[PDB]
Amino acid sequence: ADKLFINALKKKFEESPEEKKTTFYTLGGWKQSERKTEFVNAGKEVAAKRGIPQYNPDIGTPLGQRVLMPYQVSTTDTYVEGDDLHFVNNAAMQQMWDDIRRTVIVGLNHAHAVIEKRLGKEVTPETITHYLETVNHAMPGAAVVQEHMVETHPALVADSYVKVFTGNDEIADEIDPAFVIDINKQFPEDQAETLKAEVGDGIWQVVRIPTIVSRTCDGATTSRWSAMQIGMSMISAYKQAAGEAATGDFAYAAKHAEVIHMGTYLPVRRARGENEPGGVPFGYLADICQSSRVNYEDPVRVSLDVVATGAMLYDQIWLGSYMSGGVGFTQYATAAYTDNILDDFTYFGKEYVEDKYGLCEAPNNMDTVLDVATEVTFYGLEQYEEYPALLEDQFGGSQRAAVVAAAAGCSTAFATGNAQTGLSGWYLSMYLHKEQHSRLGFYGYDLQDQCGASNVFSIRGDEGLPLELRGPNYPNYAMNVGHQGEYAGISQAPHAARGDAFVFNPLVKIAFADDNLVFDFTNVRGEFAKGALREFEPAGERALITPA
Amino acid sequence: ADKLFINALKKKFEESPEEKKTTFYTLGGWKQSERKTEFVNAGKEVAAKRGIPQYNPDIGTPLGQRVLMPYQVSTTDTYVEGDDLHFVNNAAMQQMWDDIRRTVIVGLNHAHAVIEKRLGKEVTPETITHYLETVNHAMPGAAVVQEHMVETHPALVADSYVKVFTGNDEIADEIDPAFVIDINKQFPEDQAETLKAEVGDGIWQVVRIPTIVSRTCDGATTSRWSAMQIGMSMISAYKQAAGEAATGDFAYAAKHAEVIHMGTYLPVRRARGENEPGGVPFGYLADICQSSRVNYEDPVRVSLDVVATGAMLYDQIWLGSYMSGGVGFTQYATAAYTDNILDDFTYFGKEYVEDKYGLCEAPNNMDTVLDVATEVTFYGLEQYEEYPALLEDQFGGSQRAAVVAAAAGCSTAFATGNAQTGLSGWYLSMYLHKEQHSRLGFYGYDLQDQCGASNVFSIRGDEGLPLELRGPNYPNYAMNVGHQGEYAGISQAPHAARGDAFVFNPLVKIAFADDNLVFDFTNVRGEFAKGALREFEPAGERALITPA
Amino acid sequence: AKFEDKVDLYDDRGNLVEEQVPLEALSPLRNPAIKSIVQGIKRTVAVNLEGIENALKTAKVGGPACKIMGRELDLDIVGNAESIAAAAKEMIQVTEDDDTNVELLGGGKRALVQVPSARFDVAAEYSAAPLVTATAFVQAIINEFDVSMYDANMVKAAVLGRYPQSVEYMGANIATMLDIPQKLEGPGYALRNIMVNHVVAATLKNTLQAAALSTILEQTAMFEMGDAVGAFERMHLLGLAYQGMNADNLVFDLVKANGKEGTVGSVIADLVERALEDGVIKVEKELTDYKVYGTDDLAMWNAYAAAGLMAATMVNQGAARAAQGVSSTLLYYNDLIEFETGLPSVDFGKVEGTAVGFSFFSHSIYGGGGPGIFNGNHIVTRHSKGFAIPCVAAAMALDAGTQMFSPEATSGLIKEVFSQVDEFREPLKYVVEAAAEIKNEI
Amino acid sequence: LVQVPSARFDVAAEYSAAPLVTATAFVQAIINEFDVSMYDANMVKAAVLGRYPQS
Amino acid sequence: AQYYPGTTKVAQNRRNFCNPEYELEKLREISDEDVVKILGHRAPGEEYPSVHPPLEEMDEPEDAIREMVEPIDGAKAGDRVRYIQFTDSMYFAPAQPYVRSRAYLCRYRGADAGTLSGRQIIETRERDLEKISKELLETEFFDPARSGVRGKSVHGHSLRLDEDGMMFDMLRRQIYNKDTGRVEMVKNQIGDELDEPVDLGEPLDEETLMEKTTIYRVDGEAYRDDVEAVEIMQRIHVLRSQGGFN
Ligand code: F43
Ligand code: F43
Ligand SMILES: C[C@@H](OP(=O)(O)O)[C@H](NC(=O)CCCCCCS)C(=O)O
Ligand SMILES: O=S(=O)(O)CCS
Ligand SMILES: O=S(=O)(O)CCS
Ligand SMILES: [Mg+2]
Ligand SMILES: [Mg+2]
Ligand SMILES: [Mg+2]
Ligand SMILES: [Mg+2]
Ligand SMILES: [Mg+2]
Ligand SMILES: [Mg+2]
Ligand SMILES: [Mg+2]
Ligand SMILES: [Mg+2]
Ligand SMILES: [Zn+2]
Repeated sequence: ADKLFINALKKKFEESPEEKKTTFYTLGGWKQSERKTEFVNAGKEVAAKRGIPQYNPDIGTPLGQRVLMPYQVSTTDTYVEGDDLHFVNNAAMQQMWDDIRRTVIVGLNHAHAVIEKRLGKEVTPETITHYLETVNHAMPGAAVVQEHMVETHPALVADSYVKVFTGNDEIADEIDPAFVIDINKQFPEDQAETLKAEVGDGIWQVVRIPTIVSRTCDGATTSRWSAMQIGMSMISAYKQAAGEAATGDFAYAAKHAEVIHMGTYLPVRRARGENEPGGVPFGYLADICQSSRVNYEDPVRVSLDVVATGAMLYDQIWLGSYMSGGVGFTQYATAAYTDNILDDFTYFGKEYVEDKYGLCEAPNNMDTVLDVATEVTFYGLEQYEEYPALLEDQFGGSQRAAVVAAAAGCSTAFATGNAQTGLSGWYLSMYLHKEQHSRLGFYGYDLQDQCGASNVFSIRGDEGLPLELRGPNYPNYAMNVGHQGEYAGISQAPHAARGDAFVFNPLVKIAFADDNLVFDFTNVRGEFAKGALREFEPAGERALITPA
Repeated sequence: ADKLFINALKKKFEESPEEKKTTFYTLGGWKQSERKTEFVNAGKEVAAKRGIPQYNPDIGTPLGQRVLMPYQVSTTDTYVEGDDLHFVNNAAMQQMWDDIRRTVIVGLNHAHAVIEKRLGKEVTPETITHYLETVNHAMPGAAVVQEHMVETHPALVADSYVKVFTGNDEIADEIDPAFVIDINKQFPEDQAETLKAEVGDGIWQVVRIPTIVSRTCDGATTSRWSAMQIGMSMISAYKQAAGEAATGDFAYAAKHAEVIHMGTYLPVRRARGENEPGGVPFGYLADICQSSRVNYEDPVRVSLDVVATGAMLYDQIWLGSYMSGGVGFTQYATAAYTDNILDDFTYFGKEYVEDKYGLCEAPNNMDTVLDVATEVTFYGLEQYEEYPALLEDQFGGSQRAAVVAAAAGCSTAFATGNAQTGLSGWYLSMYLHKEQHSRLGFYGYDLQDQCGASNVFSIRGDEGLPLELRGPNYPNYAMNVGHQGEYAGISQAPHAARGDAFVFNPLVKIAFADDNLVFDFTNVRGEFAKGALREFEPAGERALITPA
Repeated sequence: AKFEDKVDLYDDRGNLVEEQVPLEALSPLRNPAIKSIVQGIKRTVAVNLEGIENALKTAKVGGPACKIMGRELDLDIVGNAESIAAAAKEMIQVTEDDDTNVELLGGGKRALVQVPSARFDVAAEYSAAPLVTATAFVQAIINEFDVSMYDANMVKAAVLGRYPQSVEYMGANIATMLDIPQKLEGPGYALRNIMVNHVVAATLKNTLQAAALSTILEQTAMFEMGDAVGAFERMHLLGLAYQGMNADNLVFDLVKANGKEGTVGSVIADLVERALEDGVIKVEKELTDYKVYGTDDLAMWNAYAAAGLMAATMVNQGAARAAQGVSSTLLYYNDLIEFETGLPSVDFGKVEGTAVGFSFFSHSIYGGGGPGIFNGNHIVTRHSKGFAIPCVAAAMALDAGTQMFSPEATSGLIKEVFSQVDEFREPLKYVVEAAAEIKNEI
Repeated sequence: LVQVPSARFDVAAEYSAAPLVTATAFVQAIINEFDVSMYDANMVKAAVLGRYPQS
Repeated sequence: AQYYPGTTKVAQNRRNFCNPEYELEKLREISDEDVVKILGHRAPGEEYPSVHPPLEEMDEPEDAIREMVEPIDGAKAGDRVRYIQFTDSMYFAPAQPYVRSRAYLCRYRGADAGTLSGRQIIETRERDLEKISKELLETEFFDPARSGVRGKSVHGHSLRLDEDGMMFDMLRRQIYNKDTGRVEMVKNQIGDELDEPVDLGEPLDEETLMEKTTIYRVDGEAYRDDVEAVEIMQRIHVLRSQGGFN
């Protein structure tokens, strides 16, 4: 059959994808593009309205001396110019981040123990349901105790709410179902039994604060906002004095002793509080993506949907804005989720390992790393040499390094069932690619690449960690594009080949199995395409409180 | 003439303001209120669409057993319910913070030294204008060097731009005036001469990044985004290699050696990066507010426009959401900017000081502190005793403590010309108030108050600082409502009475003297009223990229 | 001596031990037992070998609820604890005959580790204690079982947690009384970021010892912060002596006189009468039926009022056997004594102000928690310069079981290990003995 | 050139006693040299150690 | 002890609430069962719940302070810590928020008192709380029109009075009976209906409210005219100021 990227290449260029020559300079520059023409026109309108020059195609060098390409969003039939995948221009990408930033997981286990021991009161499915009706009024910013309170407009905060989950089916049955993330409905039977065993009789809240508040403020607001309104709803639903010594134990539990933040705080050179992208470990990003519970008979689809989630968040929004900004890093990320290119390479690797070893059957050792990562690295590089249009599409070396090494690393982990040997395969792919083509990425691309082999199996203080615990603050990874989202995919890969329900934290996996989110985490690449087409409806807008 | 608050009291209640008795329980609860009725309807629509209960007026206790009051925005004739002053429901309040968060001041002095001394190229007003045309293309997120760049939609980022200012009038007048904040046009003559003497021959950029980016990301994105696009425009406008050793000097100068953040980063318990509200010192907040260059004939009006700016940002958005959340702290802040109440008390104190000493003529000592702060505290407290409708309006003791002490501390500093004796007068006011009424504020209100007198003139490590340098991270001030925006007013008070052009940083003062900002910093209470009326048009919305 | 003052020193049973000790013999700058406690705190680590083994066997590493399926490793660490600890000790020590200590507890389930003082004299700070301990145990476990290169990173995750993706050792199975340097609220604060429940656990709930350990740590931080330099030094030293060391038996005698039936107010009356009897205060002015007191020695007035504040805590929270009201005692002991006398309260209002915020943040929705989870580096309780937190430690020592976040809930690993160390558990004894020893060198 | 005594560090957790003890000794020596008043002394503190502890 | 400076009736009243030798005037009689019902923590005939075992069952380690300090009775039993909370009108209620916390820590053992503008609370062991609560409810600490027992929804200290002279209550826990001139408590302090209302007696008349109040106001005795109490507040300000400097 055709390689999986052939249809996209045939859409981009008039030539067949094998052809070695083309003609340039005759497309009229920016005038070849619908989207650049929209931007030229809008720049002139902006600059006149405000009295300061702004977008002008004649400043600097003239874009479009070659074809400005469409991109196919992988797994879709949607083709868009790359500007429609820039996070500023894509409301689905912005919403994906807002839905992670505004979520926290908050136990009720300590809180129910303070109620039974210090207060001497009962907790039952009934009192939990009453509490959940109360906190679903309070959480978006409405009052339950004081007179003369002024409140948030419910329709500005319609995306904020609180659900619960538990491994105990007979409570999950007894609590009103509007408030419950039902594990048995959301997960196939084997994954549901794993997840229920991990949670056991614990009961956990999934709290989503309003997108408009997250956008006004920051990620470190989320667990505070959540705990204020859990605290008011525990006082209202359980009949406390409205502010007694026991009220402090609910605050400490909701803010510190039973909270799970999506990201941990950062060191001062990159100072940020909790629930910012740099604090989200790679294992959590794979568990936030919900492809694992829908596409479980296809470990390549599950792993590549995690790569798309992480390349967009960590390279476009995090490295390309929070840690830099400007035009940013759209296409360093799009290489990992367009034109079915990473998909072709990773399906080759999966077939190679299923035929040679069987998934999860290969020895977990350096012999397996050398075999699989070298075979898949040579396959992916051969495609750029056989298809000139593929090399002109992924024109930057860094884009090619990340795609070829992601396929090599994921394939290695599909063989071993262990993410650490998949990570060693990622670094070996970089070293082979650098020698094959006498180039790799941009000036700084392989800082982590050259520390990489030596730090995969180190045990020292700031070196040693399983890949699932690493993230954008692991020291070697803290600066550079074209790695972080691919590492999230390698973290997912052995767990998708094993059939595991989660990669690192089962509470995080269950917390995003929820159709009341704005973004659909079961189909991340489909959502990116809907946002690119201007068809996604985000939360957070101010239209209701601004003129027509 | 009547006390300044009388008209508002007559609008709120049917009784005369001196009347001690009224009627409760017969107003139909929430049904008395247009705004609560809009919220009940919207809660039914939100819960029906999403399948989870949300706002319900029957959860917890029944609002409106007493009159739910309108509030006059002080200095205006606009009366709104207090929900319209919640920051979630007020687009002008969100934009005021977005305009601060997304600004950074960045010198060109080191940069121009790098060009002359290291690249050996000349800098003139013409080369500065060519660089400014280039950076106003690049700063919103558009390309100047590479082929096949994908860019931000110009109309989504229309609020981002770069201007400059200098104290050398003849250099200012040679740069194209579309890019120049003209000190002589924006400031009265004596303040213009003070500011231009401070700046001298220095040349400074004021960079504003896009509101849609600041909402997606955080404050610590601002100086990075600014530096990336300054760096690209220095490459393009002065013909560097696109990435040579000298490129790193422009990065270090724009990101560290000549950058002025609006806020400094915070310690880990309240971890946040730069340009968050807690890092903004009180003297910078007074300088951001632009009342000083318009209402300089009236030091009371200048001081109380700074109190409105700080009470909204520090209590409503910072303490009430970043540091807590929920229903939050609208009316803890509205007490300082509604009903003309703080205005009545602070005009009284100004007149008292004019009669007894003359502005800025009193001895800067404790005898002046004791005289003026005691006199003004007893005037304010007598008003709540003489007018029962005034006490029912400012029903919380914290609200009254912050209003009385702000008038007492501003009036002490009008007498001495020095903010530190103003601050000692604020603390004495709280001690007298607490003994007069046997109450002061909420449970934790006077932590800083009781530490307050001893720490005014301390010189120790984490105790001693002039008030202008303190801010929301000064240790005793880091937690509690009803102080920080009033301290920004006390820091403004002596400088408005002296006719000083700025309080703490002349570059911050000039940087907000710009009618290209989205919020109008010269009339902060007017803009709060416009947002309450749903008449303010914010930047950052996604309407262009979402369904029609 | 720079100061003329002398004090009499007692044991925790109210008996005199040493009379007429120059005040500077109790200074953290001079007293060698304070030096040994502080260096001990810097270098001591608790290792939970059972916890390490269970994290490995279940693959539950990297923080709450985290697990990596397929990474499980079943290692007999507690069954081979002796060999593992000896191998760690040979990497931790500098020489054979230094002051390194590695001691098994609980049948090998825990280890007390004291890293050699010498690694600190060539270090900037104190993080060598957990980082040298953690690597020596990770390497000793790998070497005991010949753990492969492919699996060894799980041992590291089970010992030190999610660090360095997290800034803290998130999920670690080692513990220290200090916390990481990045969490300081200001430079010089590290001896203040020691949870009150860890001081009460170390001292086995002995009220006077918990108050003395807390005061030695708080007032030694005052020197490191520069607060006890120059004009303020004598104030700080008299606070240490009178509020934390029961100087002159003042605290003990107030508690003895008010323990059966007294209240905060009855303690205040006795302390004002004692100050007057000793000449620390005197009547300056008569108003109408009200005496205004003055003092020619504000540091000594402050110290006597500080001893009364500690005694008032012990009477009020001791009577309830419930620690929560310490926030109230810290507020109203100081508020009442200023309207009783016309003189300023402890720390010139800073205890009262710390107590206002502490009360709010131990009875509200906004933050804080029970008394036991505060410390001198917590934003709510950093404001008084050493005169508030020791009272919170005495109150939690006196709590009979009212707290959910008790020392048994938060500090069990710290209790097992750090109460083994005699100068941590019983500091009042050692600092008294040392002050007597150097008394003629001041 | 100021070298704070070694004994202050053998009773400290870390190294901040060097700037903190130096700063306060110079701030107090300047206030004592000129008899700077209670009302003005906070400016000496600001000129020695800056915007700490707001920063 | 002196307690408080000043030469007004308000000053003397503040000293009398603090002085444990001053006998608080008893204004009304309330049964033990009705104090339990108003508190709302347990039903009459329900045993005291425990938060920990009795102290005798604990056998704790030798500690001179524990041995010197007698536990209150509820501490020996292991009782829960529970509360009672009051709101006081600024229209001349007899007790006011700081006057309560100051007086409670002079009069009562083992007490956690908190002051706010619109509420004041004491928390202690349950059986001792019931003994203290009888005295707070029966004496001149309390007036049934200008003070309210309120564990939540406390608004009213700063509101205008209704046409009966009653403070506002969002939850209407205290109802004035025009036929008797007496107030009934119809709900417990957290707002749940009582099976049978509790008589709280007649509101104090205006003359007696002025005799007994501890708030200073221009229409009663103003603080600015109690020049000896203002002198001591100003002295404390100046002495704290100078102490913090040098
Ligand atoms: C000025 C630099 C040096 C530097 O610090 N950053 C630059 C420029 C910067 C700008 C370019 C925008 C503009 O044109 O105004 C931005 C978009 C970042 C920003 N400020 O928004 C960017 N690079 Ni660069 N940069 C990229 C890349 C690259 C590749 C391009 C090689 C090629 O053959 O075309 C090379 C590095 C390499 O050789 O490996 C590169 C270099 C360079 N990169 C050279 C300019 C190269 C030139 O003169 O043409 N980037 C890429 O390899 C692909 C992704 C692409 C980024 C935009 C996106 O992700 O969509 C962009 C990312
Ligand atoms: C539960 C607490 C304890 C606590 O930790 N926070 C509370 C409640 C919290 C909630 C109340 C929302 C709700 O009703 O659901 C919020 C809005 C914070 C949030 N979670 O969004 C709030 N307080 Ni409170 N809180 C306030 C105030 C106050 C005043 C109210 C006194 C009165 O007589 O009405 C008193 C403190 C005092 O007595 O000084 C107070 C107490 C209390 N405050 C008591 C409840 C009092 C009661 O039972 O009625 N607040 C105020 O004094 C004014 C501003 C007002 C805040 C809302 C705004 O600023 O608009 C609100 C700020
Ligand atoms: C004390 C501290 O909370 P923790 O004790 O650390 O949970 C802190 N909150 C606050 O200071 C809350 C301030 C805003 C709400 C109270 C305003 S009066 C914080 O979240 O960092
Ligand atoms: O050319 S560089 O490697 O410096 C940057 C690539 S975006
Ligand atoms: O009642 S509390 O003072 O704890 C809170 C005021 S919002
Ligand atoms: Mg051809
Ligand atoms: Mg959808
Ligand atoms: Mg010219
Ligand atoms: Mg007069
Ligand atoms: Mg305008
Ligand atoms: Mg006595
Ligand atoms: Mg006499
Ligand atoms: Mg009786
Ligand atoms: Zn944001």
